[PDB]
This record gives sequence, C-alpha cells and structure tokens, in this order.
Amino acid sequence: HARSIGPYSLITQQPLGGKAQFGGQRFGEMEVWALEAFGASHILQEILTVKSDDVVGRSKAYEAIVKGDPMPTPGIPESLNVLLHELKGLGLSFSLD
Amino acid sequence: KNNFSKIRITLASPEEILENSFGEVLKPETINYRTYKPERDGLFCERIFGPVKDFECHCGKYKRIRYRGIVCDRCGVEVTEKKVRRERMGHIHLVVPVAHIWYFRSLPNKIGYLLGLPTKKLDAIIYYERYVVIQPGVAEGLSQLDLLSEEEYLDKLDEIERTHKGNQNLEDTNPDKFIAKIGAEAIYDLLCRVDLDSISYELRDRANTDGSQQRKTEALKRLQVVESFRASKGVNRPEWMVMKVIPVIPPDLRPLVPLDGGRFATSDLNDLYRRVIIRNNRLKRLIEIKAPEVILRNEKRMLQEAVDSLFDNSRKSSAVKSDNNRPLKSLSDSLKGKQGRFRQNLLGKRVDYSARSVIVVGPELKMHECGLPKDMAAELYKPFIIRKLIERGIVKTVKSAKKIVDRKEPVIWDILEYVMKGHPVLLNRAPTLHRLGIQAFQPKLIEGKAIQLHPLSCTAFNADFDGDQMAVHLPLSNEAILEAQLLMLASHNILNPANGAPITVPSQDMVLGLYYITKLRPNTKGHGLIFYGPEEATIAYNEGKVDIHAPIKVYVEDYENGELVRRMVETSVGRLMVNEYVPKKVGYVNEVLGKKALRDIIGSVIKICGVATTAKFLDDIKNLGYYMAFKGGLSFNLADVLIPDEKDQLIQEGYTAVEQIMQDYSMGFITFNERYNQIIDTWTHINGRLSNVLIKQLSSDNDGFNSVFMMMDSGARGSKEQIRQLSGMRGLMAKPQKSGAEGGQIIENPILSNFKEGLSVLEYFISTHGARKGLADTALKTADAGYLTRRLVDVSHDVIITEEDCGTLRGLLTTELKQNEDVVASLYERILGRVSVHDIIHPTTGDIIVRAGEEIREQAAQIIEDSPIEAVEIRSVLTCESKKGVCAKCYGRNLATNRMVQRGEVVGVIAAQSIGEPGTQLTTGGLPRVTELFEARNPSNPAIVSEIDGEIGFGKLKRGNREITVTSKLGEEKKYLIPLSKQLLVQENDFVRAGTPLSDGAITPADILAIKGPTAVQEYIVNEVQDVYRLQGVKINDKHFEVIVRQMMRKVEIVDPGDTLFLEQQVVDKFEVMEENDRIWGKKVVIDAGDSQVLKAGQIVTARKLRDENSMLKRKDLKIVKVRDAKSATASQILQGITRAALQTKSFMSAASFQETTKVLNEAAICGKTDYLEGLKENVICGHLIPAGTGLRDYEKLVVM
Amino acid sequence: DLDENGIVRIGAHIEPGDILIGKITPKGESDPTPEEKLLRAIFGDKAGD
Amino acid sequence: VPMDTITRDMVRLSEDTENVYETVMIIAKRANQIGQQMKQDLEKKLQDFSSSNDNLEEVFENREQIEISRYYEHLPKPGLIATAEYEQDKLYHRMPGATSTND
Repeated sequence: HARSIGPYSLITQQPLGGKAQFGGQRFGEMEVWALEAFGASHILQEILTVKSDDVVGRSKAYEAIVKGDPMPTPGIPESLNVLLHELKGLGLSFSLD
Repeated sequence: KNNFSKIRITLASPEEILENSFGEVLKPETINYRTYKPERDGLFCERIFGPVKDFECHCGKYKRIRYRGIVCDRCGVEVTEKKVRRERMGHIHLVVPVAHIWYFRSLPNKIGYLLGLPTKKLDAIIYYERYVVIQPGVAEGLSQLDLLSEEEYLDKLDEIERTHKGNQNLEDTNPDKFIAKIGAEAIYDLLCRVDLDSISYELRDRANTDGSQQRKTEALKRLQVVESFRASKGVNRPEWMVMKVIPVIPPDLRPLVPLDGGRFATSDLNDLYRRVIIRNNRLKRLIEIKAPEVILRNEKRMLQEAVDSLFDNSRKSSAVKSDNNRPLKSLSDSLKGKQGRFRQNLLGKRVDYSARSVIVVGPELKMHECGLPKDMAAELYKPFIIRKLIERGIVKTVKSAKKIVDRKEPVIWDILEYVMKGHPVLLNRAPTLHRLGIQAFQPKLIEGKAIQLHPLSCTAFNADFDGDQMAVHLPLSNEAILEAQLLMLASHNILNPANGAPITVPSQDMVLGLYYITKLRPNTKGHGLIFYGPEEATIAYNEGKVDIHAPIKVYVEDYENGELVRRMVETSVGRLMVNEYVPKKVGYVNEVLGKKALRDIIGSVIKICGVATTAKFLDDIKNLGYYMAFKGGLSFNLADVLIPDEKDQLIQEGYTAVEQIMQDYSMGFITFNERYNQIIDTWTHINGRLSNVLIKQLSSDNDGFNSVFMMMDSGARGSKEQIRQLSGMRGLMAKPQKSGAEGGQIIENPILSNFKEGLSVLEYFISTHGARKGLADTALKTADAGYLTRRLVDVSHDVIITEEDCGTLRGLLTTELKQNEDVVASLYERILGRVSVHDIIHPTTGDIIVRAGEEIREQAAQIIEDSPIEAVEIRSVLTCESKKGVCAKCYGRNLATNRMVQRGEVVGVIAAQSIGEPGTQLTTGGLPRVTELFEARNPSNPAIVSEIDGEIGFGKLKRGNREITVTSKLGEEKKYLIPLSKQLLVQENDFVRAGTPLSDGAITPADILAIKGPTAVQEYIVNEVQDVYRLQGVKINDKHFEVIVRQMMRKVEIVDPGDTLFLEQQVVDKFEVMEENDRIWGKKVVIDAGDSQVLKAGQIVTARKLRDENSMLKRKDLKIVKVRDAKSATASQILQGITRAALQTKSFMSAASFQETTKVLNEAAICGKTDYLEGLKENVICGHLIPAGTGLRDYEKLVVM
Repeated sequence: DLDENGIVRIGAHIEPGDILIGKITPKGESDPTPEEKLLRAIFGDKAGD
Repeated sequence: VPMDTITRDMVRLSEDTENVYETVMIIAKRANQIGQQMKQDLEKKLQDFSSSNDNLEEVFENREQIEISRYYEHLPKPGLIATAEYEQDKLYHRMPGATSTND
C-alpha cells in the first residue's frame, strides 16, 4: 500500500489509512525525536503542518507543486486554532503581537 | 496572519464579548432531534453559529456554492463555506452575578489574600447562606469586616433612622446605611472602588515592623498578589474576574447525529449547556414574578452551582460505581488532557506521501541506493511526474495527467527514471531506537513488489530479513532534500554516536570469502618464483601457471613511518589482489584476514584518511570477497564432519571412572552433593578433551578447507560449542524443576549422543524441556527490559549548546581510573577528542606536544599514553561559563563525524538516546539504581561522609551503632551516627579527609553537595553510572552522560532573600537574577533623601521637607535602606531529581503540556506574562521551525531570503 | 459487469473501483426539505438525496 | 563543469565555509534562486513558443519542442548546480544574505 492524496475525514483534516482506504502511516513520537536529533529544517515542519492535518494547506501545496511553485507558505495548524477555541479563553485575551 | 511569536495572555472585560457573537441564545432547547431539523436560537443555532454547511442556512433556502455573499432572511447567517462556522461565538447572559470557580479552587486564592477572609466564610457569603458587612458607614458598633447573620439590620435600622438623603440614605453620597450583602455584588463593588498602592507601601512598612512569622509571611503573600496585579499596566484589574456573560462554543467541535437505537451522539458539554440555560430560564420565571426571597436564594445558588459544574464539574463528591463510573465529561478535563489528549495523537499523525512494503537483500547496488518496486515509485512521485508531463506540453489538465498516470499505459517512465535520480527518499523503521534507524537513499527501479536494500546498511536498522514491512517517505521541499543528501545520506553516517565503534562491520559471508582468499598452503601450482608486483603476478595467475594461492616472492612498496621502503616480501596472489585496494597511505597487508583484523584495518583507514575513502574501500572489498566466496563453491557434507574415533573410546572410558565413583558412593563415604560435583567435573573434563581433539583434527585434514572448520575459525558464524554438538556430546544439561527451585544441580548423566547419530527419546525430551525453558527465559527478559527502555528513554528532553568558546580556564583534572585490583577504563578514550588547556611537552626536553586550544588527535593521544605523564587538564561540558548553552570548545569531538563539534547542533537528545538504549541489555544494577541516582532519592541504606579530616582513633563500640569521631587537629569531636549494621571503611590510625565516605551504601547528594561542590557531585555520579554500564559489558564514552548531570546541578536554595518570598528555592541556573535585579537592581535608588521620583506618592516638596524633614516619615528608612536588611540574596546550590528538575521548568506551554495546567495558567493569567516562543518544545507545539539546527544562526541570517 | 438486477454477474473480472453491488436508497431521513429528494430525483440521474 | 548527478560526499565545505549547517542553508538559498530563475525563464519562453495554440493534440506536431523539453529535463536539478558551485567555490558566504560572485 501507498498513497499520495486521498479522501478527507469529517472530524479532522487527517486522512485515515488501513488499505481499506490507503491513507498513511503513523508518524509517531520517536521519529519526531529522530528528526529532532539532526537539524530538520523544513522536513519536520512540513511533516507536522502540510504533509498532514492541513486540508487547506495540503490543497494549496498540491496545487502549487503541480502549478510550478515549490515554495510553501506554512501557517498555523488547526491544533493551535483548536487550542485557542478549546482553551475557551473566557473574557478573551489572545495576542496579536 | 499566521507568522507569530511573543504571545501574551490576560483577562478581557465583558464589553469586548459579543463583538464576535451574532446574538444571545434565547431558545433553551439544544436541537430538534426528533425532527432532525436545526433549532433556532438553540445550542445548535445557525443564526448565531453561521452556516451549518458550506453555503447553506437552516431552512434549506440556499444549498450551493453559487450563493456567495447572500444572506438568509429567516436566520442571521452568512451563506458561505462551512469553515466560517468554526470561529464565531454566541453568548449566554446570566441574570444573577456569579463568582468564578477557578479562583476558588486555587490554593492561593487571590481574592482570599486580597480581602483577607476565611475560606469557608467567603464560600458561605458567595453561596447566599450568610450576610456580611459591606458598607456600614457610621454603624453603631459593627465594623466593616464583622461576621454576623441575623437581626443586625433590625437593631441598626431602628436605632439609626435619621433621614433619606444619601441616594436612599446609603453610603454612595451619605453614610448611616449599615448595609450587608451576599458575595458577588459586594466583592464586585469593593474591588471596583478600591486601591492598593498605598496598601503596598504600608505592606513595606509593616514588613519592616509588624509581626515577623505570621504577619509578614501571609501579608507578603498578599504583597505578591497585589504587586502582581499592579505589575500590569494594561492592567488586569480584578474587576474583570466576574463572569457576567459567558460565550458559547460552536457545535462544530460538539457534533450531533442520530445513530441506531433512537440515540443521538452528542457531547456531554451540550447537555451541560442545555441544563445551565434551562436553569437560567427557571431563574427568570421564578424571579420575574414577585416570589419570596427563599425562592430567589434557592434558584440563584443552584445556578451558581450549575455554572461552576459546567466550567469544571466533579470537584464536589462524585458518584462512585465500582466497575466504571461515568460522570458527565467536562470542558476543563478536555483542556487538561495531558496523556488522554495532548501526548500521543497530538504529535502522532497520518502522513500523505508515504508507502509501506516488504524488504529484500541487495547484492548489486551501491551503498547510497535502494531498489524500489515499479508501482510504489509510480505513485509516491506522482505530483512531480504530473508537472513534468505539464512541461512536456502534451497535457494541459491535471485531470488528464491523473488519467494517464493511473492506468499507466505505454507512455514514458523516463520521467520516473529522471526524477528518481536527484530526489532522494527517506527510509523509515517502525521502532526507531537511535537516529541510525532513519536514513535517506537514492532510489532505483527494480522488478516486482519488494524493496531491495543494500546488505551492509541493515545492521544500522538492527533488523532481520524475516519479511518486515519498512516505511518510506518523500520530502517535497528542496531545503528538505538538501538536508537529506547532505546530512541524512547513508554514506556520511558510518559511525556510532554512542561511541567510536564502526557500525558496518561486514557479515559472515564476506568474512568467509576473505578468509578463503588469504590462507597459506605450502606446495601448489607455481611455488617459489619471482615477480614485480602487479603485472607479472596478474599475468602468471591469469594463465593458470600459478593457482590463486602459492607462496611467491615479490618486490613491493610500503611506507616506514611514513616513507617509502620497497623490499622483497613473501606473499601470495590474492593478498596482492585485495591490497590493490587498500589506499596508498597505509602500506601493505600481510596476515590471515580474519574478522578481528578486518575491523582493525577499517579503523586504521578511517582514522588516517576519512569517510568517503573508507566507504569506497568497504564497498569494493565487499564485492570482490563476495564473488570469490561464490566461485570457490563452498558447501557442507557429512564426510566433512569426522567424529573422533577415540570418542567411541573416550565416552566409554569415563564410565569405568564413573563406575568407581559409583561404587565409592555405593559404600557411602561420600556426600550426595559432592558426588554430583565429582561426576559433573569428570564429564566436563571428558567433554573438553573431546572438544579440543575434535577441533584440531578438524583443522588438520586439509588446512586449506573444511567447511565447518573455516566457518568456525573465520568467525563467519559459529562457535566451539555448536561444532562440538555437531560432532561430540551434547554436554551437560540442567535439572531446572522450573518452580520453587534454583535449578542449579544438573543431571547425573550427560546427553552423550551428538546430533550426528541421533538421540534417544528421553534425551530429546530433556532437550525440549531445557530449550523451551530458555525461550521462556528470553521472553520474560525481553518483557523486563521493555519498561527500562521506555522509562529511561522518557528520562530527558532539553536544549542545545550555543557558543564557540566558553572562556572558563578552570577545567577538570582528568586521569585514568583503576579499581583496586587493576585498571578497567583507559585515559586514552577518556582524553581523546577533548580540548586541552596548557601546552604539554614530553619529559624528554624541548618537544611541544600540544598548542593550547587545539583538537587533540589519536597520534598525539598515543604519544601521551607512551609518555610517563599521569594526568592532564581538559575542559568539561560542566565548567562552561556560557549561560543558556555550552561552548563549542567546551565539549569536543563530534563522535558522529570525527571532527570538533560545531555551532548549532543539538547534543542533548543524542546523549539521552545513547545513554538509554543499552538498557535493553542492562540486567544492584538495572532500572532501580539508575533512576535512584538520577532522581535524587535517598539510598535508604544511610551512607554518609566524614565531612572532616583526621587520624582514626577507635572510641567506644557495641551500641548497635557507632558514635565515633576520627580526630580533628581543628579541635572538634562532633559525633557521627552510622548504625552498626552499616559496613564501615574506617580503620584505626588511618587519615580520613573531609567529605570522605565512611559507610557502605550510596552517599546522599547532600553530603558531597554541601562540602564538595556541584563538580564533585556530578563527577561522583558520572563515575558510578560508568561503573555499572561497564560491568554490563557495554561501552559508552562519558560525554553523553555528563550532559545530563549538568541539568540537575542547575538549582539553588535561597536562604536570605530579603526582597522576595525567602522561600523561592529556585534554580541557580536562573542565578543571574539573584543580585542583578535585587528588587531595585542593585539598590541604585534605595534612597529618598536626594530623589527617588518613584515614591513621590508622599507629600514631597522642598519646603524644608526634601532637605530638612529629609523626605518622609522614616527619615531615610529609620533602620536600614528601605529593607530593614542590606538585602543579600544568600543561597546554596542544592541538587534535585530529574523528574522534578523537569517540573520546575519555566514556560507556560512547557509546563501546561507537562503537568497541572490549572496551576500554571493561574499563575500566568495572574501575572499577565508574555512568552516570546523562544523554546524548543514550545515551538515544536506551535508548529514553527525549532530554535536549534536552524534556530541559532539562520534564525537570523535570512535577508536576503 | 453489473446485471440488470443491480449486482455483478458471475463470469467477469474486476478492476478495482468498479461496482460490485448496486445499492441505491431513497432514504428521506432528511426531514429538513425532502423536496431536495424529489428535485434531484427528477433530474434523471436521480441522486435526489 | 558537467555534474551528471550523483550523491555528494563532503569535507571540502569545511575548508571554505565555516560551519556545515550554515553551508547547508546557503546552498539551499542559492538552489532556491537558481530554481526560480530557471522556472521563470522556461515558463516565459515556452508560453511564447506555444502561444499559437494550447490544445492537447497540437503540442505534438513536430517532436522538437518535446525534444528540447526533455533535453532541459536532462539537466541537473538546482541543488546539484549549487553544490558544484561550492566545489568550484566561486561563491563567498558572509553574514546575512551572502550572494554569488556575479556582481
């Protein structure tokens, strides 16, 4: 099994796998530590931002690679968007600085 | 925007709320689930939560993307994509004031310290059950702060009645209204109409004068809270703490859908909001009508309880069900989900450009290539292929490109061949232990559906070829591919970060072939002739006039250190063929080329000429020895294995000896166990005398070949034991009895038959017994090692080294350790690669060996070892002056290459992995002692030090413990308390020293700590772990370990903090702030007499009062400068455990995803702190590039792009 | 490969993605506007929810 | 100088360039610029070449546009070029924003 692009879930922008639907492999903690050990410049960043869990960013990066711009523009994952939303703020003081 | 750092938290005001809210929730129901239609103004309200699906409203008026920008008349909904739903809020406006739970469940409740009330008393005043004076005025005898419930209003009112003049004659214009309330409104008005600056200054004055222990302690806690509030100037005023209106979450994170059984899958939080809203509605219904005060009290208190439960429930006693109780899940617990939520899947993920398949051995590819089935390659690289079809021009649409790349018809794979050639791929193992489990490669097409992989790399993966299913990844960004083919690629990764061993020692078959070529047979084809080296040897072999092997004399060139001698060596074609490939910088090779020697040679060549060269060497030696092993045609046969004739003799012979020792025990003079011992001894003797004769006879039959003999002796695979089984007795086997017994004592009769002849039934049964015993033992040992591995890998995580030098000309005195019988650890590796301090010369005159600040080299190291020098001074990652890191020159050799460590590379996680992984072999030793030493725990077997010096004179004994002072020329006789059941190293007339241990067991960190310094304690524990890891036959250079200990010396305890909590027993790593800040930053302005300009809140004007009435009530401060003490910040460094040392880390995300989110968010939102994201783990979470590797230089260094 | 009875007949080879069992269900559980059911079920392709 | 793309093995960059990792990044930048310039050049001149018609069939009418495309497709990827620039060491690196010796 293998996969490049595939169907997207409705609970998170992560595509599941299992060869029932191709999906991918678990990019677990230990290889996060391995790319830590050497100086992962954009490997780790694109793994945790655009390789997975950014359907908007994934669509943009795909369309760019096919459209001739290989330079990405990584932003903020929903995990942090979720973080601001789930923390619930209160009387809300998030930052713009 | 998204690019960010430097984040700040505060508390907002209610007014800013509803700016992002589209309306109040006015319909209390959740959703019309019995019709599945959306509920207006409900918990699932499109009007307040926007579109429920991309470009639609709740009534289905609009359902398509064509409706950009239109608005539904029925519901206040933008008709656009679903995304906008996940950001807008709604709100719930609470009718009655409500006090916040989070403040209340804080141990240092800021309200509690500020107002100064008993906890339960204020709980009561909030919960409506009692009253308290709020603004009495000219009250007859009751102060502002009394505790009282009933009838006070009657007495005060009927005594006071004067006139209605102060806005209902109450203390907003006029006192004489003794007024009391219940909680929220009173505290609201009090806080909103109170000031604390003068309170702060009088707190100063009382801390100068009032009661020291209780008053100063508690009121300085209060002072912390108040000046933390005041430290904010975009001030977080306590007025904001009231939760008058609470926003509501999008249903997007609280889905609802009807499953089977008439049940809808909805968040418990939805039910909680439903309940809170409906109780607010009942508050409305039971208050808007003129109900008695009891109804109002009950409803309001119930609503307070409801909202407190919603925001965080289960704080009060919860229902207990023994099997598995299920209380309503809460919002806070889904926030503070450390290992439930925030640990595994927050980081573990899906991936979208990966593949997975089975692997197979590669006997043709180079060291930087891999074989890749055609479809995996046809699929991973698909987008690049798509672009290259685009640039062909033949295709205009990615749909057509997909149509042509899927069905894969007779068109070009040339693009796969090209792209595959400069776009390396990351090969990925599942249980990665240390980095050498992840690499990059250049991929190559092969046939079929299997991954071909080079034979010499797998040992890095530490795998076998059973059929595992390795993973592969594709980078997609050119910075990533450069990092791949510059640092990742396998050819550069040939060394072991654990220690200087080489990783790709070749395997059984290559060593067998090489052993095949380089033997020495006396008389064969073409004995005794003459050559010139290359040309004449290759000619005479290539025409069968000499075989592969015959002793010939030849004229060859080798360097005598390191020149240029060309002599007549006696050697053989063969050795010539290989030595054609040993580089022309070491000389010529003349030995039988085993495994030992092969490792020696690969080491010498790497140390003399570097990585690419030693790589090419290893590749070509692979190829040639491997082909020669094949063309030799080596195989196994029965006639190969000669059982010794004498075995039939020898096995028989011992019987008669056994016979006598039988009859001896028959006459009973000999004990049973010693009978056991004697018989096992005799059978072991015969076992050995058979095995040795066996092996010699095996050697001598050809001396040129005996498949078993060479497979054994060349170290391809095998042992003396295995071959003895294949041709001699099975040996002895144990009687384990498997339960309640040590095993131990073994069978009286050995398993004399060997595998050649076959085994009787009973012996094979005994063998099955023992073999499955061993397998069970291995399984249980693996299970035991798993926990050590996981925990000790979870030891540590931290940040990097950061300077090119550290100035600290105060390094360690390094010497070689010998443990009381011999030396077990050499200085050689202890000295190697570590920068030196003072230029050293040989005792032989006039020979500078080193220049200061130079990389010490292996040759220099050997010269030093030969020299009669004893020790040397070199730097320690410890003594680094450079805060927030370690210096380049501090640390030394890189150990992955063989160079000096360079700026920008993370050493810590490397040290962690390298020190943890050997735990799996680690078999008192083990996890207990390791974690005992890291985590600063008491040995529970109390060893102490002498802590002074003197000559030992024995005092009084036999108390069950020993009160003994050694002696003291100083003049003391302080008596120590080592119990008698503790082994003592003290002997009379000996001279002990200060800090010297006297009793067995581990010395507590405190002793050596206080009397010897952090360097002493660290070296002690470094030595200890090195001892144990050595005793378990695994080698690790101390540097890795030495990193870890540094992190645990970083902490102090402050004994005299005149201007802070006096108990902030903080990290001495944060040692800078200890005097630099000095609450006033070095007492620069601690003075009022001249000018301070900050304390001008006193009536300060020249007016004989800035110059004669010097400045203020205390003439300067009337005892000491503003402090009543000089304000030292006295402290003493104290060691700690790794777990807590991690716990005391200073960062809010760092702690928040570590432990107890509540406490840290409390302290933070109190302090209103900003965090600039300048951390490793923090920035990992934020999803930006980390402050290492890139994030030291090229964190700057970005213009031009 | 499907028969006229909405299932694959015996006697065919299958390339991945092709229909195996034809299940088409006018489940009007969308009580929020089943007129969408009818509207797209009268188009001819009859996706019609 | 021809490269004929292979895998690279380096110590020379420790001679001219002070640090390995900074070396990696500056190579990355140079590769970036080289890629951008080639991509813009190719796209402009190819869209000029095919401005007459953009249909699927019409692109293959002479086989020479395809031939030139695969010739340039036969040229090494930018990172190879940048690396080769450092073995030739025609470039110099300094504090932020080091640039080629093109002047």
